[PDB]
Amino acid sequence: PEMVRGQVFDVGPRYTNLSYIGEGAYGMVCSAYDNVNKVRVAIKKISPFEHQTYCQRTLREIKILLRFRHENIIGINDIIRAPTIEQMKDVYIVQDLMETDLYKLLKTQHLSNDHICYFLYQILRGLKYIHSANVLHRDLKPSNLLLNTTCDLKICDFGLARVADPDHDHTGFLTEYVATRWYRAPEIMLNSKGYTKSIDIWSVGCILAEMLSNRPIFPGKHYLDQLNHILGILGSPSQEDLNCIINLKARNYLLSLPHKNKVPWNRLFPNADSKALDLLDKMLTFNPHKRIEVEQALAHPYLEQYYDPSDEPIAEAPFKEKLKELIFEETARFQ
Ligand SMILES: COc1cc([C@@H](CO)NC(=O)[C@@H](C)N2Cc3ccc(-c4nc(NC5CCOCC5)ncc4Cl)cc3C2=O)ccn1
Repeated sequence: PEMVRGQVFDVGPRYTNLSYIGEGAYGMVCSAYDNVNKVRVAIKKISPFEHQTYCQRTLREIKILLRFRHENIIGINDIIRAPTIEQMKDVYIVQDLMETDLYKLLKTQHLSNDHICYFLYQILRGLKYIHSANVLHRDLKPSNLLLNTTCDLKICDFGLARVADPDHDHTGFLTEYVATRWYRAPEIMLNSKGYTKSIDIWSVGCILAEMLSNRPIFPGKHYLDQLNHILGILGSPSQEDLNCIINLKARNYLLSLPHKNKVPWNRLFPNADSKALDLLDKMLTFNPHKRIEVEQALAHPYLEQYYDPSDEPIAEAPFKEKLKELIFEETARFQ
């Protein structure tokens, strides 16, 4: 086989000339020369079968990315998977190679307002399509927003995505979650299972604020410190906001805090475009029924240079040893 850093990367002879890019809980990621398309690609080695939550993420992502086709959503070009079942300890998922992501971008580069308007356009354009397929990303953050050299943007990682279930969204107070903390909407910590499209809109709003200043807007250090941060900017909720929270533990927690006033966006963001902040206001709305939707955000005057509904496509149709077999069965179309 081929090798990277004391690690097998057995991607056949179709992919040669590996360069390590990175690593994490998922596994390891290289660039590799594709000898049939004659372009370097990203390949990531997912070794998920040690625990069932990772096998869920690998099946969810594979199923979604093979069904989705959209310019602002990363796809799957190949899956390299050992030709028999027992020989399958890893899945190698092959995708277009991108230069950077927005996480690394924000840590080193000031963005101009025209780059912020454009990245926001492309995130919502892709989200419009995700939501039109009745799916929720449920983990939008800068590191899941990939970029090539000309600033075209693609959303990645669909392993935490779910089908929307607005009718079964309600739950108790401080009930645990799995979207990333700085981008978790307040209702998650209070009374939401995160099964409505509005959860994504909150995270896009957080990413927008972060592009305006290069700093995370709500930089919590733990689960309940996150809501302190959100209320520190948004203020105490209104009586109407409170009364939509029927759950008494979450209602009485909020009643229990001292009054906090709304920090005006233009003092928090003095160099920001005013249309940008009006949109940010509407994406970081405390009440998720009041929160702006994706088709509405796209039609926001901030994005009027790009807004074209007819060029903003929707989906053709909306949505353990057996996970290990279903991952096997789903990835056979590449042999
Ligand atoms: C976390 O436990 C998991 C997770 C998964 C699965 C499904 O949920 N999740 C992933 O695999 C996520 C976390 N990842 C990791 C990754 C790494 C690189 C690239 C990539 N990177 C680039 N380019 C770089 C950009 C920065 O700057 C250097 C170049 N280009 C193209 C691509 Cl696909 C994409 C991904 C991606 O989607 C499955 C099982 N258990």
